[PDB]
Amino acid sequence: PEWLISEDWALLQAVKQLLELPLNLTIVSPAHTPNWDLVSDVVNSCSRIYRSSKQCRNRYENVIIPREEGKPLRTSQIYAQDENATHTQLYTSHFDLMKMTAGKASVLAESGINYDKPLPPIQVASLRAERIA
Amino acid sequence: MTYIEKRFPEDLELNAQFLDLVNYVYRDLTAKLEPAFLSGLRCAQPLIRAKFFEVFDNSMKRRVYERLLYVTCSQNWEAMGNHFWIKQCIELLLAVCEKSTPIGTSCQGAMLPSITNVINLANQLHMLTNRHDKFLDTLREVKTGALLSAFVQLCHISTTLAEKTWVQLFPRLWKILSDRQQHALAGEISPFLCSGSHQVQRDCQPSALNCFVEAMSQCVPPIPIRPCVLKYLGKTHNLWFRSTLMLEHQAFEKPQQEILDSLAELYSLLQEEDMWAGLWQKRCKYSETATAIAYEQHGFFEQAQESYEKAMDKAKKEHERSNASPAIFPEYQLWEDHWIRCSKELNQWEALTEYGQSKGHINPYLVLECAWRVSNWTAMKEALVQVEVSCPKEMAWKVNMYRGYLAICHPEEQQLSFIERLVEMASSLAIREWRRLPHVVSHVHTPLLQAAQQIIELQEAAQINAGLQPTNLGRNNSLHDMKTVVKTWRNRLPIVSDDLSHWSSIFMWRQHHYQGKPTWSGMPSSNNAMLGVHASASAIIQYGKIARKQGLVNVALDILSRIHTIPTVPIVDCFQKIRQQVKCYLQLNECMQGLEVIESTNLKYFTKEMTAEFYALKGMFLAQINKSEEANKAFSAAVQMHDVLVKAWAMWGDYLENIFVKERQLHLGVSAITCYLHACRHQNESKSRKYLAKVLWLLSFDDDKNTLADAVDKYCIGVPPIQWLAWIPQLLTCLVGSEGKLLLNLISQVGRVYPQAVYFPIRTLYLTLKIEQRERATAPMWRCSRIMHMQRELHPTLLSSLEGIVDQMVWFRENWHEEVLRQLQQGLAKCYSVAFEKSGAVSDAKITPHTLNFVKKLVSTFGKLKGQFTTDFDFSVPGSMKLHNLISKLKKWIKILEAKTKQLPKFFLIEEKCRFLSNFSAQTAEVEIPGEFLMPKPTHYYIKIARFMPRVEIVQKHNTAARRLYIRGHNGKIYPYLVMNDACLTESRREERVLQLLRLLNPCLEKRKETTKRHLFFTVPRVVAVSPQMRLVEDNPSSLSLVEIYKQRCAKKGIEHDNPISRYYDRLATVQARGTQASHQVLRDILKEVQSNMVPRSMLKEWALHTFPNATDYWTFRKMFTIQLALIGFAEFVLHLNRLNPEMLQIAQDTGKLNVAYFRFDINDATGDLDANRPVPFRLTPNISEFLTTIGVSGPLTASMIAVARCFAQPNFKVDGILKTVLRDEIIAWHKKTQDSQQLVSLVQKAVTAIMTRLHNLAQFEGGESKVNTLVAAANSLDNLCRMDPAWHPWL
Amino acid sequence: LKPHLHKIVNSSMELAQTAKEPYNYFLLLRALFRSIGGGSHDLLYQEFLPLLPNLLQGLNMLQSGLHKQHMKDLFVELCLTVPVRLSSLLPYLPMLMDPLVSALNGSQTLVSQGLRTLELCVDNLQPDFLYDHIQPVRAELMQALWRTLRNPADSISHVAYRVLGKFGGSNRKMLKESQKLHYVVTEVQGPSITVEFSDCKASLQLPMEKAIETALDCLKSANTEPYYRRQAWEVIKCFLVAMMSLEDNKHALYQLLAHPNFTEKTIPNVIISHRYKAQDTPARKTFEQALTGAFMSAVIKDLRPSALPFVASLIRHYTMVAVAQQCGPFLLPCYQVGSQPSTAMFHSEENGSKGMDPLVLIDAIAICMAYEEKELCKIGEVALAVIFDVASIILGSKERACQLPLFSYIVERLCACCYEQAWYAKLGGVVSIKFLMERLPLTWVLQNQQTFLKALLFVMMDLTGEVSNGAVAMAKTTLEQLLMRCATPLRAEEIVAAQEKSFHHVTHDLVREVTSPNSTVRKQAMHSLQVLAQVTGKSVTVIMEPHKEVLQDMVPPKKHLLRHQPANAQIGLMEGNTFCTTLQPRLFTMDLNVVEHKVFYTELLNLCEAEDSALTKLPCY
Repeated sequence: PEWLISEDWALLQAVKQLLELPLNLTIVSPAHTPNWDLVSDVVNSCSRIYRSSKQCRNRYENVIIPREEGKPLRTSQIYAQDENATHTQLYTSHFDLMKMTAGKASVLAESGINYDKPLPPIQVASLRAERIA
Repeated sequence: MTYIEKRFPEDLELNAQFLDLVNYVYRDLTAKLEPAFLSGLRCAQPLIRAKFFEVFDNSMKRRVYERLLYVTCSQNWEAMGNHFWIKQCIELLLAVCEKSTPIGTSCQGAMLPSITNVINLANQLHMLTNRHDKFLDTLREVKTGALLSAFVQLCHISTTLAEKTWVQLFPRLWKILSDRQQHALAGEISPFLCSGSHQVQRDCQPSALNCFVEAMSQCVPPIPIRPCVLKYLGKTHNLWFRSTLMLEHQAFEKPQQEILDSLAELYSLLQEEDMWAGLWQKRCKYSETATAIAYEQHGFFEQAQESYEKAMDKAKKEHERSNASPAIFPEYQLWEDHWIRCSKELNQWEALTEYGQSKGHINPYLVLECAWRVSNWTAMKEALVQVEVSCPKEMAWKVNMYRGYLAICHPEEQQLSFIERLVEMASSLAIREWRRLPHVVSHVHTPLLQAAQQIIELQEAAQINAGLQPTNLGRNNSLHDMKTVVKTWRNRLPIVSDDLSHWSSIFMWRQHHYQGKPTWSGMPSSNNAMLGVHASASAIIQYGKIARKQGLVNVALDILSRIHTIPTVPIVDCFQKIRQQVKCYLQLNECMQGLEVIESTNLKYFTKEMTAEFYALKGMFLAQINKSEEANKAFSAAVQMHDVLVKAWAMWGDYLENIFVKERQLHLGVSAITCYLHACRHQNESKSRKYLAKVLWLLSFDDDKNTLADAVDKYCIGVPPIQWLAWIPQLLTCLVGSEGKLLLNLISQVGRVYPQAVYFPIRTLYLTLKIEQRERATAPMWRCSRIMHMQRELHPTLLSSLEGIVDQMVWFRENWHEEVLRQLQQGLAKCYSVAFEKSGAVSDAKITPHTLNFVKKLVSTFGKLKGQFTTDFDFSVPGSMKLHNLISKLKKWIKILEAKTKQLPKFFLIEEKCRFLSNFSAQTAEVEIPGEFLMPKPTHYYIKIARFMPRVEIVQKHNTAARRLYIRGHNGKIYPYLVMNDACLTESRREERVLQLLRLLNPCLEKRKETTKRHLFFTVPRVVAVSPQMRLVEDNPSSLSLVEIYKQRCAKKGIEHDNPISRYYDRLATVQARGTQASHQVLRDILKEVQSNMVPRSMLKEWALHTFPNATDYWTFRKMFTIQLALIGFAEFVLHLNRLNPEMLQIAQDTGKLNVAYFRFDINDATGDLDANRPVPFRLTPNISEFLTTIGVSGPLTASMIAVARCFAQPNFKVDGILKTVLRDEIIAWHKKTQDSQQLVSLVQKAVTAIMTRLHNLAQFEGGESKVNTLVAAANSLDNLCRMDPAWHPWL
Repeated sequence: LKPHLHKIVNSSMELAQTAKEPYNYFLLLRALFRSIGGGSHDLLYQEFLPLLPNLLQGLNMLQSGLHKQHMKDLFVELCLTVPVRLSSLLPYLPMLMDPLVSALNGSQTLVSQGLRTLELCVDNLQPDFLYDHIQPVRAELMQALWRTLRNPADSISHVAYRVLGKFGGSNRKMLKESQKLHYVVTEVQGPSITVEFSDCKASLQLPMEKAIETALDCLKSANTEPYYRRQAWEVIKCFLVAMMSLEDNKHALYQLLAHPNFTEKTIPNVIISHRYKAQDTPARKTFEQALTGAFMSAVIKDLRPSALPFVASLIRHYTMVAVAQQCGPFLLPCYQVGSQPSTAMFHSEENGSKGMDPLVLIDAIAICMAYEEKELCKIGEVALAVIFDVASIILGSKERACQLPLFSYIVERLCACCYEQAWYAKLGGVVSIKFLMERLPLTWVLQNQQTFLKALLFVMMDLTGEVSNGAVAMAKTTLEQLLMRCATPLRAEEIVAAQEKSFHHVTHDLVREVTSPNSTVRKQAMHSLQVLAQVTGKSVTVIMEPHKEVLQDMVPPKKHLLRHQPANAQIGLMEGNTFCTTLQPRLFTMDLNVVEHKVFYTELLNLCEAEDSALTKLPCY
């Protein structure tokens, strides 16, 4: 469990696909019933460790809601400010880990075989029939 | 309400109706009673349902738009999750119709005409007419509201009707909504789909959302849906293929990359790796990714892993200087995801576990899978606890199993008492996801079926440990519980197609108990330690055995290196180790190491049988290197030591033949023949066609004094006749030719045991020779007659039944109308082919002498009085001067007869005009289904004839009419056979020849992985011929040729299917008339204009879309269509076959299988040059490509062609022997047509060496993509297409 | 019970074929297997072993065929559950496998039974042997194993999943026969119903292809609750009064049907036939399905009161449409005097009848006859009478109404039911032959005399296996009456000519069938002449005299080497010779001196005198 910044932006955008700031300010005029499974699904596109649906909601309702309210930089504005440096730093570190990991015959005579002289198959075939006899 | 529903599901009548009365209280807030009111809408008693509907219907405006908003936004469907709530939506909207208007129907064409309508087309009676008018008067009182009331109710009892109604309803009323309303409605729809209320509905199979999302897609003004949500809906609501198909559509036409990411993930989820690979090769930023994917897509995971590692470091150098470029992240995630995957296939389990638990950014899921494979249980337990908290997905079934693994192989001490619930819980959970997967089983289903093998192993694994417990240890019953389960494991293995990672899962898990087993026996006369170590030794050898078969030799050596660690192995198992080790080196200065193990091992001890196999390996290994004379004695000692080892005999023969092909030493040839036949003797059925093919091949070198044939005759005893059944046509070509009297002693033995297998071929040959002779008894005819003579003495009843069947066959020949029309179709096709050859020159051209004979022969059969006086007049001379004028005459007469034959009967009963077939029955004679013996199937699996179905349907085949008679096998199945009658026996025999090859190559595909992993096979139809002319072909109905698809939609259009060819030539003539020769550009112009005016690019896609409305059916048909076309495309090129005309390709609608209508080798008439170098190597064409362009052509087709090409390139599969034997017969046929000796060898040998040139050339793998990518690009490139024959329909 | 245990089973199987109600015979075996199975397994098991080949081959044949659902369910149950343990059953295992795939489909208790037998067979047969025996059926067996996972019953799924796991890799092995896909062949709009909203007065056309089929399926179902049965009837009814165009009334209709000419002029001699029916277009397929729904809704109680007066009045309508379309007054061009049975008389997508053809009614009547539930024959028999009654009234005479081209289709279509493989479909044909014969004018029956004769003989010939729930026994009676109805001596010249010609043809067919290998048809052909010999005063040989040309090349067997024909035919040749010669006028005096008679006479002699097994046991024998 390591927290990120771009994942917060993914949370924001995912929520923007359904309800509003106070999640169900009124669940909007109609009943749209926020779907935290979908929000967890989209955010995982930018992650290597699953953000379970239950925990995904908590992060939005715990830190994002206060941080988005603000009245620290807004979540939209930190993401632009960060220049995605953290995410690049993440994969650069991972690449090193993978590279560092990436760094790591007398028996024949006793059997009646005159191994010195090959026997043409015609003789061997004929020899085979004799044993049958 | 909450308690009453669950506890007492049979007494809600009192309550349900009560809440209806509460409608008054709501107005006079108790809003929390919605979840009971909704449960009252569904109920089961119809009377209550209507009572609850009226309040629901009352509570909203009677407007289509308003109700659509209510169902989407206003209403909440959570309360009735288990229900298919769309039924209410259908009921809601259908209640807004005009219930008063009298019933009607727009489709006036289908209405039954009124009694008096005939007039407009220009006493007992009066009481009847007066009485009837009353009945009609009652009908006039029926109002449309009557149907809707009954219609709506009928949906509630049948989901299937409800599901099909909404998909057919919403798009229809979506049109009604004004463009303004549709705009707003589309705005609410997107949030509605992703709402959390549907979350409850994921599990139920026909999910309400699944039917809803399917319905919208048909809306003519497309509804925009985010690709992100589309992936989600496809993942959860078993809507997989509609999402990908819908995603593909916009991806094709249309920040424009989010679509690809969502599409890419779905393909990975569907496990359509070949299709997934094609997508990423198109969009991958780095050239490294394409090289990595292409390597990984086929195997060679050693190369793919490195190609990823190359990309990462080069990308790493980019980061320090450049920014993130957000769009690149999905690419980086690809390498990490797939570098891990390739690591698993490489058995690098230790590194992965160490990598997964790095200092930071831990990967508990990765640690989970790999930690237990190594003995690092302590890491396993840590990983499991921290993933259980976030066990997020289907993995729940996977997580539950790993609890058992920890439960069994406890870090300190196991319990294995509560595992039963664990395995049962995992098994139930695994099935839960299976319900969430598509209808047709495909690669996405593999993990569950792949897992089911290992989930059970956990349960009986617990039985292993339970016995090891001292409470029940040592007991005979428990000991025999240990023995049998171990024996069961030894015979229950996955298939080669399974990824080596899973193969590790089965065996690594089995390894733990094969190590726990020795411990208990280590405490006593306990030989069970020997059994346990034997299991691990064999299990590890078997696990490493596939790693070689997969091509990952290097890892295979490592796995076989593990067994050295074990203190002791049964000597038999160690023999497998060296045999698997020597085989590993054989597949790849490597000689020294291979020669080191072979010489070092077996210092002084082994038994006779195992010594021979060992010494046998020496010769084949020696033969590879230059030193060969020592190989001969190595074989001689090996073969004669055991004398019954097929490998020694067969491999020894290869050496003799390999030498004998050069220097033509006769005495060596008999050495090769003797070895091969002896090898096939012990071996039964398959794995002998490769050896037999040589025997027949080497038999062509035989001199006038048939020494080799004498060698064949002497040593063809013992070899059971079953093995010969695959080579009946080849034998007959030998029997008819010289020295047949020597082989006649053999065929009589094959016929003596399989009379139906040889009689039909032999009957065709003898009757074929007779007609050949009668054109102008000979020994070959006498030879054939002698076989039948004796073959009639035995099984006289069976032969009479066969001849009786064939005798009745003559009644199936088409009548004169179809017969002549067949001549016209044949004549027109030849004229077009001749016409194209005369193109560039004067477009008027002249009628060729061959064309005159056909027309001159046409009037002979024609010269029906009304037609007769016109045809002879119209054909005043058999073609006057102009070829291209003649085709106009034929086309006019094509339409005249085509309509004439349209009124001909489609039925005629067997009992009519032929009695024997109808009177035939099972007790009459045991006769196998026609064409049953075409391939010597090892198992019994033979279906007798039981009844010729009394009804035969007359059908059209590309350019002819054929009678389709349905057979009923003894098993009860109905086998539809199609009685093909055709002249030109020489051509027909050739057509069967290539089919024999494709049937001989099919077993080749199964053995290897990269081909079996894609379900590659040639789907060759079963064709057996009983005449010089007619034959029986196993035709499955619903199979319609590609050209017929063009005609079907062309007929719907206002054009004729032959317009393109006519426009191509006349347009060519206009430019040609001016004085300028046909340039390349003008060829492009006519093709481009035709493709944009008369044959639209999306012709085939349109037909498939309408013919496969269900999403899951369209994709699988397309996937199977693409795979089959790959084999057809490869075969048409590598085998140098005749071009694939549109009428030749037979598409099977039911399954998607493609079988080409009678391919044949493209051999130059003058010489056996085998020229098959037309502009495009194989038919790809726009419309077929349009079906698949962006991904299907790139990923599946290119991968499929490469996989097949690599499979045949294997030296183990003696395709050289297969091709040489079949082609030799083909060359003989060519020589007779054009008008013996070693000169035959030059033609066949040069021909085969030409085929293998293409096979290896397009099979070899370079540091990147294979040579196939170039030709497929050349196959569809407009430059090559425009240069092809117009009759080929390159536009099509 | 060890003694005469074979008689119980051997007789039970053979009797079940001929008996009218075989269900008791097979239920007897099911009772036997349960009692012997697990209760007495010392001698009976050994005594059962000789029965296995024929019994399993028998039971395998029955399930392979198609019978009533409850009948089929029993059959697959009997093929499994035989009182033979794992061993001693392997040699006949392939015969058992075909039931196994059937068991995995169908009733839940059968699915569990199929898995139960498959489960044990998996463990005890070692994978390589079992898989080989699964190869012939693996294409459909595995697809059944995959499907049963989705089944709701948890016990079924878990067991099905477990066995798939036991199938280590074979469970996912590539299939030579891919899963069959569902494809729509016709690219046309099916039947639809106009629907209009108040929204800008725009209208839709909701397709009825599923609703009509779904409504019909409800009527077919034996456990649908009465409310939905009524709704299913309403959907079918409301649809028929939609496709049926109501564009006539009283004066307009009466004048057309009161016209001269069509009541006096010779009715056109046009022959209809479904041989030329291009294909059941979705409208016609739905229309036929809609009608059979109406017919069924009439038979079932609690719906007849509002259905029978409807279907009865509807059948009168279609015949009035058919007559008005193919009778004297106007008739469509497809029914003109010299026309041919073109496709213009059937609904079609390119050259149909520009409007649904009335003949779809006959298709609905025929399908009702072939429906497994034989109670539908009674309602269908009502329709045939009704159309005949309306035709007789409208055309002014019985024999005239029978000359109508419509009845040429009725004879052809209903007779076609005798060529279906299901016994109930065949029985529907034979019943139709009996009804038409007994309710239609004698001369017309003579016109279609041979057509019925050939169809009846086929039913008897076809059902030599498991015969029926009493079909051939019904066929033989109907065939006997057919000859009696036609051959009975009368008196006008027209009728006399037809009887003389019709009698000439029938005897030609019967004589031809004297030597036929099929015992059932052969004996009846032998017996059918006897009834003719009694119906008329003509002696049997006088009846067979004109058609000597047929049997001419067999009574004297023409030395057709008497081994190139099977045992069954040899019986026919010998039996036909016996019957031909035994007649006191003794056609074809088999003189020994003449060639190919001494040969035949000697051959049958040596055949009789053959004592030892070897001489008696020839390759044919």
